[PDB]
Amino acid sequence: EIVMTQSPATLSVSPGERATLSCRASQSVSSSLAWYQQKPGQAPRLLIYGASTRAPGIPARFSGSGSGTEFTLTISSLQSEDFAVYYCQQYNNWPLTFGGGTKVEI
Amino acid sequence: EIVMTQSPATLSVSPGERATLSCRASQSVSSSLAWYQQKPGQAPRLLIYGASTRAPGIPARFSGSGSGTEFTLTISSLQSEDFAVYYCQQYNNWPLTFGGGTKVEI
Amino acid sequence: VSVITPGTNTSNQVAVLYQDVNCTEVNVF
Amino acid sequence: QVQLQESGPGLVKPSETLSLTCSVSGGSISSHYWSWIRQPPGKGLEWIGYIYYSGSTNHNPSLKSRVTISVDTSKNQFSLKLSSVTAADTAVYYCARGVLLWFGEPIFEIWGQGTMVTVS
Amino acid sequence: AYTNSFTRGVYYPDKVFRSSVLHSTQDLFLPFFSNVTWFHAIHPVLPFNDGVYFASTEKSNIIRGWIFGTTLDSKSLLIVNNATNVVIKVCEFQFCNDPFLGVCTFEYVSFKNLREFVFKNIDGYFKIYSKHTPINLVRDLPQGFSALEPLVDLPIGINITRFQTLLAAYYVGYLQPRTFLLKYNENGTITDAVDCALDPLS
Amino acid sequence: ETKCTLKSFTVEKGIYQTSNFRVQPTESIVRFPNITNLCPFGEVFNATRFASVYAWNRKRISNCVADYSVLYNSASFSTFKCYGVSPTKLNDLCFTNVYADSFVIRGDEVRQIAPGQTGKIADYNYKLPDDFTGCVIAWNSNNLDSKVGGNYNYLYRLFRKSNLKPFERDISTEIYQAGSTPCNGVEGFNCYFPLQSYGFQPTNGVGYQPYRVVVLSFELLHAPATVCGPKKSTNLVKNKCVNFNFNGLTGTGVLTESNKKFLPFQQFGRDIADTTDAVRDPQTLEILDITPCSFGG
Ligand SMILES: *[C@@H]1O[C@H](CO[C@@H]2O[C@@H](C)[C@@H](O)[C@@H](O)[C@@H]2O)[C@@H](O[C@@H]2O[C@H](CO)[C@@H](O[C@@H]3O[C@H](CO)[C@@H](O)[C@H](O)[C@@H]3O)[C@H](O)[C@H]2NC(C)=O)[C@H](O)[C@H]1NC(C)=O
Ligand SMILES: *[C@@H]1O[C@H](CO)[C@@H](O)[C@H](O)[C@H]1NC(C)=O
Repeated sequence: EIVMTQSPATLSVSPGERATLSCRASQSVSSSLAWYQQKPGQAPRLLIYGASTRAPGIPARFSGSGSGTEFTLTISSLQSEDFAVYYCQQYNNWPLTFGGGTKVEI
Repeated sequence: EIVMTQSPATLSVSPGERATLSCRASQSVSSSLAWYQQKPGQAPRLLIYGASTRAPGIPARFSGSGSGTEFTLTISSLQSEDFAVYYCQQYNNWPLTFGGGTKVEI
Repeated sequence: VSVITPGTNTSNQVAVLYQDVNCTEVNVF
Repeated sequence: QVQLQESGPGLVKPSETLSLTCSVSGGSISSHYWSWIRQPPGKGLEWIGYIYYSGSTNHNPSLKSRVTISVDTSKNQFSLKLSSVTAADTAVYYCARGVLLWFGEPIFEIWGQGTMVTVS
Repeated sequence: AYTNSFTRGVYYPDKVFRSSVLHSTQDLFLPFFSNVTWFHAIHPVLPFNDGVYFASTEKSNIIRGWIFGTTLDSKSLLIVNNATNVVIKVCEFQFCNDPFLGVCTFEYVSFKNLREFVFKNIDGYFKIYSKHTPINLVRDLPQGFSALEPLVDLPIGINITRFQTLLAAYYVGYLQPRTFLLKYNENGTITDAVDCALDPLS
Repeated sequence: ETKCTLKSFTVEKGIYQTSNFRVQPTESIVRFPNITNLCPFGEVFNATRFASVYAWNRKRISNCVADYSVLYNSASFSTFKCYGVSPTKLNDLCFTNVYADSFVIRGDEVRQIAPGQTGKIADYNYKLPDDFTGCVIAWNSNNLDSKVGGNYNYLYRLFRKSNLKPFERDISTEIYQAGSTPCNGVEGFNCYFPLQSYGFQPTNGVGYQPYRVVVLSFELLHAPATVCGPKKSTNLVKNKCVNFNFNGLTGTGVLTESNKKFLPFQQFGRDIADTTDAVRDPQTLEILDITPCSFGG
């Protein structure tokens, strides 16, 4: 069944610089991913629900692209309020999986 | 092979009233029947040669309709000169058959 | 068919003219 | 808009059933799916099942015999029961609404506040 | 007795705003100067005729409902104004021979008066127009001019061939396809209209 | 310019009119109604069961945000044809409602699902209006619909004493009369059951195999649009010559405040030449005039 991995587990970042993250699936998938934000103690938010498209309510600071092997997400002009865990997800087939997630520091 | 039956064998009728007759084929047939009139000692006449159509020379007093199971013919305003035997016929397949015929009285 | 009328400021009665047809084939004149 | 609110026990004994309940406000269970999700402390998320307005439902491939879900039209409430629980089952549980875009599996968009479960 | 409809039944055909213009349009309208039937209940079933004009004059709110159905046989649309709330429904519901109020696929729940309505449907969509006004009136129908405006449109689709009303006087009339010339004022509301079919002057 | 307008290297004293000018537009704005949910469109395509042409199934969609691009990346549809709108530009539009109709048909009858066709389907089962805008989708489902035991649940109206109205629905099943003497609720030569079963067998030639068909109708009225493509809104600017797109309607001009007393059921007004004069913004109740940018000889 589909398994998925997210790397790196932590990125050190400081305000006023861009950040990049990448998540990969064991097998080819396209237009069938989501990116979830997890602030401390909150419910997840849905930011990205496909290839290079933003859910309604998300500023253009978040964006992403990808290929079958690996997909990438960029956060431009990272701010102190962007401190969170980020989780890639796929839904192409029945065996749903979440990625390992990544912490993004202050 | 196709066999066909005509009922009833006799209808009692008197001038100035309509009459109805019906003939059925052992199997489904459509647009492939004829109605023949047989006055005493005469040759047959072709009155109806299909579904609801009159040969040239036949007054509109004769008409008919039908379904796959059974077909019907109506003679409106029956007259004394309409005394005859009526014979349904089919021609859809090689085994031609005539119906049993019906006498229509004065 | 042609409608004859005075100005609507004065009255609303009118008359009607049927051009080049016999009146029987249609007060009259 | 709609609201999701949820309730259940804080502590449970080993080797006994566990039950949770989630109720919807501001709407009805007409089209959108619902799904239960668990989050172990400091771990990746895991999906455990989903059910929709028809009562037809699908659960996580693993732990086939561990989980059941019942849905009630009255009071817009659905509940989940586990046959028994273990010290590994301590997690935050969430109920969430699911929308089916086109094909595949439905994306989760609205999430409940979550409730913690622990076993001792 | 039959009362002359005089000059009534103009309604807004489309919602596009226009002003200070004369505009010509052809649609279903109530012909001018026509004998609208007058009914009285002191001391029925009617043909739908592809829409109807209804006008009533009331005290103490006696007319609180309508039913629309091909047969009304209870084998469908129902509108009823209860004192507490106004209700609309679409159901098979059992109705008496002469239904009255002793003083499913859709639902909604929220002389001195002159209330006017038009009901008509096309292509499966059912439209209701209305107007209301205070009056002072005895044993008559007031001559005047006012224009109705759309309130609701319903995707019922079920075409209805008859109707019935549930119950201090009212009038009924039937629409015909005709062409009218509408005058718009600066404010934007219909002030006058002309009927092309009536007479040579028009 | 004067010299080249007269085709000559010398010009006599005079006044020559050779060209015109227009103020070019300087900014572009987008202003769409904000919808706060995704669209469960897959429900209509991901469903297991399917309707029968005698009782076709309809769904009404509103308050949605949907991207049609995936439908052009997918290759699972045996047929995909749209009428009255260009399929690529659907992402730039808005509608008041969307309706989905769904049923299974004999593949041979796909010819009948077009405006103005004729035949038993187009007259007794699902008559489509002659004026239409929408799209029609088909895919072969013989693998699932048909079974080794055959399948016979699906029925179509074989006979009918009249022809349906557009989008009419009629569950009445009075015994059809083909005989001189009418019989009601009786089985005889005169009258028989008006519906026929589709005999789907798994080895049937492709023309007889079942195809699932769905029809999507876009409906737009002065009632404000509730479904829109995934376009993004943008800030608003005034009293400058600017490009604009409101709710699907493009143009250029100078937006200004206005005192037009639009009524609550109205959205926009037109001039004698049948062009937009004023509009109501989809995010505020204010009413704006549009005036063309300056030009002259
Ligand atoms: C169009 O209708 C307006 C009425 O006003 C409008 O409709 C109302 C129902 C409200 O919604 C108002 O908010 C809305 O603006 C007519 O407007 C009238 O204009 C006159 C012009 O002065 C106003 O003043 C009146 O006229 C006398 C003249 O001696 C003045 O001395 C007084 O000040 C008197 O009030 C009048 O107030 C105003 N009507 C109202 C209700 O405010 C307008 O005439 C009519 N037609 C056109 C062509 O616009
Ligand atoms: C037609 O009009 C003329 C007028 O001179 C009249 O003499 C003639 O009889 C008319 N024809 C008719 C009435 O058939």
